Amino acid sequence: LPTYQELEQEINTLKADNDALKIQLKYAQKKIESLQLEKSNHVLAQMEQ
Amino acid sequence: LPTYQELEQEINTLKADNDALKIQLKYAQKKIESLQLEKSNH
Repeated sequence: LPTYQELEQEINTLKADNDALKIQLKYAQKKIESLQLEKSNHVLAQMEQ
Repeated sequence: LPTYQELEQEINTLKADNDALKIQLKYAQKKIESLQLEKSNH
Protein backbone atom coordinates (compact mmCIF):
# COMPACT_ATOMS: atom_id res chain seq x y z
CA LEU A 1 0.00 0.00 0.00
CA PRO A 2 1.19 3.56 -0.52
CA THR A 3 2.53 5.25 2.59
CA TYR A 4 0.53 8.04 4.26
CA GLN A 5 3.37 10.41 3.30
CA GLU A 6 3.13 9.32 -0.38
CA LEU A 7 -0.62 10.03 -0.31
CA GLU A 8 0.24 13.48 1.02
CA GLN A 9 2.65 14.04 -1.87
CA GLU A 10 0.05 12.81 -4.35
CA ILE A 11 -2.49 15.29 -2.98
CA ASN A 12 0.05 18.09 -3.39
CA THR A 13 0.61 17.07 -7.03
CA LEU A 14 -3.13 16.84 -7.72
CA LYS A 15 -3.83 20.22 -6.11
CA ALA A 16 -1.10 21.75 -8.31
CA ASP A 17 -2.69 20.11 -11.37
CA ASN A 18 -6.07 21.52 -10.27
CA ASP A 19 -4.68 25.06 -9.88
CA ALA A 20 -3.03 24.89 -13.31
CA LEU A 21 -6.12 23.59 -15.11
CA LYS A 22 -8.27 26.31 -13.50
CA ILE A 23 -6.01 29.10 -14.62
CA GLN A 24 -5.70 27.59 -18.13
CA LEU A 25 -9.50 27.30 -18.31
CA LYS A 26 -9.97 30.98 -17.36
CA TYR A 27 -7.34 31.93 -19.95
CA ALA A 28 -9.12 29.85 -22.61
CA GLN A 29 -12.53 31.31 -21.80
CA LYS A 30 -11.13 34.83 -22.06
CA LYS A 31 -9.58 33.93 -25.42
CA ILE A 32 -12.98 32.70 -26.69
CA GLU A 33 -14.53 36.03 -25.65
CA SER A 34 -11.66 37.93 -27.27
CA LEU A 35 -12.21 36.10 -30.57
CA GLN A 36 -15.95 36.78 -30.42
CA LEU A 37 -15.27 40.47 -29.76
CA GLU A 38 -12.78 40.61 -32.61
CA LYS A 39 -15.68 40.02 -34.99
CA SER A 40 -16.93 43.51 -34.07
CA ASN A 41 -13.53 45.23 -33.83
CA HIS A 42 -13.60 45.28 -30.01
CA VAL A 43 -11.24 43.98 -27.33
CA LEU A 44 -11.98 42.52 -23.89
CA ALA A 45 -10.40 45.40 -21.98
CA GLN A 46 -12.63 48.03 -23.57
CA MET A 47 -15.83 46.34 -22.30
CA GLU A 48 -15.56 47.25 -18.63
CA GLN A 49 -18.36 49.72 -17.77
CA LEU B 1 -5.14 15.18 11.33
CA PRO B 2 -6.57 13.50 8.24
CA THR B 3 -6.88 9.73 8.50
CA TYR B 4 -5.26 7.68 5.72
CA GLN B 5 -8.78 6.83 4.48
CA GLU B 6 -9.72 10.51 4.33
CA LEU B 7 -6.58 11.09 2.22
CA GLU B 8 -7.70 8.37 -0.19
CA GLN B 9 -11.07 10.14 -0.29
CA GLU B 10 -9.46 13.49 -1.00
CA ILE B 11 -7.40 11.92 -3.79
CA ASN B 12 -10.54 10.55 -5.47
CA THR B 13 -12.28 13.92 -5.17
CA LEU B 14 -9.27 15.78 -6.63
CA LYS B 15 -8.94 13.30 -9.49
CA ALA B 16 -12.63 13.83 -10.26
CA ASP B 17 -12.27 17.64 -10.15
CA ASN B 18 -9.21 17.46 -12.38
CA ASP B 19 -10.90 15.17 -14.89
CA ALA B 20 -13.88 17.59 -15.01
CA LEU B 21 -11.53 20.56 -15.61
CA LYS B 22 -9.72 18.68 -18.41
CA ILE B 23 -13.06 18.06 -20.15
CA GLN B 24 -14.09 21.71 -19.81
CA LEU B 25 -10.67 22.86 -21.06
CA LYS B 26 -10.84 20.51 -24.06
CA TYR B 27 -14.23 21.95 -25.01
CA ALA B 28 -12.84 25.45 -24.63
CA GLN B 29 -9.89 24.59 -26.90
CA LYS B 30 -12.28 23.12 -29.52
CA LYS B 31 -14.32 26.36 -29.50
CA ILE B 32 -11.13 28.48 -29.86
CA GLU B 33 -10.05 26.44 -32.89
CA SER B 34 -13.54 26.61 -34.39
CA LEU B 35 -13.56 30.41 -33.99
CA GLN B 36 -10.11 30.71 -35.56
CA LEU B 37 -11.29 28.67 -38.52
CA GLU B 38 -14.37 30.86 -38.86
CA LYS B 39 -12.18 34.00 -38.66
CA SER B 40 -9.85 32.82 -41.38
CA ASN B 41 -12.84 32.18 -43.64
CA HIS B 42 -14.53 35.49 -42.86
